[PDB]
Amino acid sequence: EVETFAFQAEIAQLMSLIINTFYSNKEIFLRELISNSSDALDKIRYESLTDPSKLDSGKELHINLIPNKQDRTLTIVDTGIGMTKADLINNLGTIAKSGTKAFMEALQAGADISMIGQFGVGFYSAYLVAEKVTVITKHNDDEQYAWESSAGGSFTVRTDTGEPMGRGTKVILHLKEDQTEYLEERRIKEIVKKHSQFIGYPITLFVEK
Ligand SMILES: CC(C)NCCCn1c(Cc2cc3c(cc2I)OCO3)nc2c(N)nc(F)nc21
Repeated sequence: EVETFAFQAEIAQLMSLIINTFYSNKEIFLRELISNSSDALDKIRYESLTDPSKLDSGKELHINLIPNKQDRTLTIVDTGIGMTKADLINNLGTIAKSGTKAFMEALQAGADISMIGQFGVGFYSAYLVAEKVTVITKHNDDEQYAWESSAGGSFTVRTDTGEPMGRGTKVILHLKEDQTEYLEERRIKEIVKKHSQFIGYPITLFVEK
């Protein structure tokens, strides 16, 4: 049962801008995704302080970076708070609409794509290097979902019957043919050290094979 939705015009426009604008500093996508994971981890930790049972789905708070050359994917995994179906289909888009407007106005004023995170829409920077993005997420008290989009103005959502993850989010980046450098251990280590060296959670970079 796969449902297809249309991105709001503003988000579709943002994605097209990210995909079409000539901008060489693409590596910043990783920092934005790790930052999103860190925020999600901060939230579940905060909520667990008043309701310890929210960690029954997993006490470990961390981030895993998993590259796979055979599938040509780079997956950013976290055990943060996770997203509900409502987040994926309506709420995150509602919030992203205003962030997108501010970002594009900032761009015409002289800002550049690397500052996308200051507008709450850094997630979409994933399209700087991925032709398709698959997001698997599980929030307590909601089912595990699989969100997916190759841009083009639409995305899909389905209940994920794959391997249960407990709680958290996995952003699976199906890399563009000319962006496989982000599957190399050397490259990922360099980027994490450069832009995400102070994240307050363990970041484990898995090795290939
Ligand atoms: C309340 C706050 C935590 N929401 C953050 C924005 C959504 N967000 C995002 C950013 C985001 C993710 C999307 C998305 C829109 C956005 I913005 O479309 C489907 O996947 N990343 C995560 C993440 N790793 N974990 C959790 F819990 N939330 C994610």
